[PDB]
Amino acid sequence: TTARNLPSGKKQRIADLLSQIIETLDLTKTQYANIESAYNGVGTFLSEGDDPLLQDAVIYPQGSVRLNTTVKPKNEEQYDIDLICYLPHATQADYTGVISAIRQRLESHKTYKTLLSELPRGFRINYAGDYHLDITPGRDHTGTAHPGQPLWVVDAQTAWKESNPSGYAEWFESSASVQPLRTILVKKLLNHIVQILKRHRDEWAAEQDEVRQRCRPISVIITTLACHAYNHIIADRRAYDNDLDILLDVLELMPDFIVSTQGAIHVNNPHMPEENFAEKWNRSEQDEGPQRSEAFYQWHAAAQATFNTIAASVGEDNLFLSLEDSFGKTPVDVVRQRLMEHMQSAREQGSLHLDKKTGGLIATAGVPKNTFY
Amino acid sequence: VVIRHHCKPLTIAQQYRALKAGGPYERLRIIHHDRTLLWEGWLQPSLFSRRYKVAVRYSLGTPPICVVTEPDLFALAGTRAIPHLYPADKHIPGARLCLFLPRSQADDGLSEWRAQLKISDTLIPWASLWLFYFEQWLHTGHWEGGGKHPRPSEVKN
Ligand SMILES: Nc1nc2c(ncn2[C@@H]2O[C@H](COP(=O)(O)OP(=O)(O)OP(=O)(O)O)[C@@H](O)[C@H]2O)c(=O)[nH]1
Repeated sequence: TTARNLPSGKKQRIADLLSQIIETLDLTKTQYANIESAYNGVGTFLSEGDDPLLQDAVIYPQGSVRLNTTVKPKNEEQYDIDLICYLPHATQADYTGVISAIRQRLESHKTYKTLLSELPRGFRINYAGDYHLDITPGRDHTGTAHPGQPLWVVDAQTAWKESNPSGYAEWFESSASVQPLRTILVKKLLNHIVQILKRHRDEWAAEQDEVRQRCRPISVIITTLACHAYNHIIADRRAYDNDLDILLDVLELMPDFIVSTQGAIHVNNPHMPEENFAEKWNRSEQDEGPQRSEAFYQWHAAAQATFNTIAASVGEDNLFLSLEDSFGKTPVDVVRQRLMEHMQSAREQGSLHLDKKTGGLIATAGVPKNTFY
Repeated sequence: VVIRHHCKPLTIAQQYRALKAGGPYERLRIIHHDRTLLWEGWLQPSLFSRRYKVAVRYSLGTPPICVVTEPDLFALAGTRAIPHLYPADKHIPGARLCLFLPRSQADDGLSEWRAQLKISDTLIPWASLWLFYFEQWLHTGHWEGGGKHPRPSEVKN
């Protein structure tokens, strides 16, 4: 049984289970307010620096926390936040002075000494079992015509690489608000279909070996490719009855829209086409570039093959046997235990009805209570 | 329910006409010289669960008997003991199901199944409610839902 020959009710019920898992596994808004007041406190502690390179230092967020695509990781209690500090008086300066300046500015505060571990992309102020804070120091790029955000970042190898976070993020925030056409049936959608493909990736690494555990696909090259696949669906003006064929067609155009040109794989930015987000794909020491083109396509085959295994199961005991292998053992047990504390409450409230022609019980003609023995 | 005692136990014909208003039925006979009603059909618990065939037999003065005929339930029980079963019938095969607390265990005199209520409103949603807890007995090894009392001596028969 295939997932495209199913009716719409089973398909959108499967997609409702996927969105219920993603709405469980994400980051809540009270924690967002605590993270926001915490990193604004780090930014005001940077702005009172006596060094002249540290003056006019401002911090805006980047990564998944700007696009609302944050997912709790596998076997990890704590989330991860990443940020960029932009310094206009450090444009003349080198990277070692700004690294020692940010390091001394968080060396002045003693709680930021007792809550610190280092990382090569920037200093990490980890906390006690709640979340992490990351930062990255960067200059401004002068001499280029751009729609927005000209910037260099600190890299450990070449000592000044390039990025362009906020124009790429506003490109996502302009494409994400557009809703496609729907047929007549007789947190946005692109923000959610990225997030279920990240959750499928963690349980995919529970069975693969240790060479494919390094070679699982990195999370920003999955982010930009489905943004490419969503622009073509809007430009084609097609309509969709379901919300699982917006996940299956986007995954189908996901290998066709990564464009290799003159032998080098280019998944770039629309605002700044210089730096390569698939430069990780492109390197060919010990044939590692064919290894992350093989292991992306193996996950592309297994994110269509396990969507036929949920459609091949009969029994409600085998529905949660198959969805145990998609999400892990623990988060399917929270969704299952909610589903018959609603059903045990439906016997006492009388909300549980049963149509005889379809046969199936529906939980929102009242059944009497205390039926078993 | 505090109900009047003016309503009598009702005969074969009133639940004979009542069973045709709901659901698809294969055959609905009357046998043993206008005594025993018989119903079988296709009953599904939910959208993704299995296909079941139940069987309903009624006589006046006797409680009704529900028994699932297909599938056999012991191969998918995995040869371990299924609880909430009565002693089995000698005439038709299958596993007999329990659906009610009887008259001798109640304190007000009115049983959970009464003779005033008709057949199709109550006992086939209770059979679908037994089947909705039957396949969630599996994957956890427990009977979460309604449960019997832990009686020290009483057999409930
Ligand atoms: N290589 C690279 N990845 C980035 C950059 N900015 C964001 N990401 C990625 O964004 C992806 C998904 O977002 P998150 O999982 O929330 O990122 P994160 O766990 O907060 O990342 P860290 O704070 O650095 O630990 C991760 O895989 C990051 O690698 C970047 O400038 N370079």
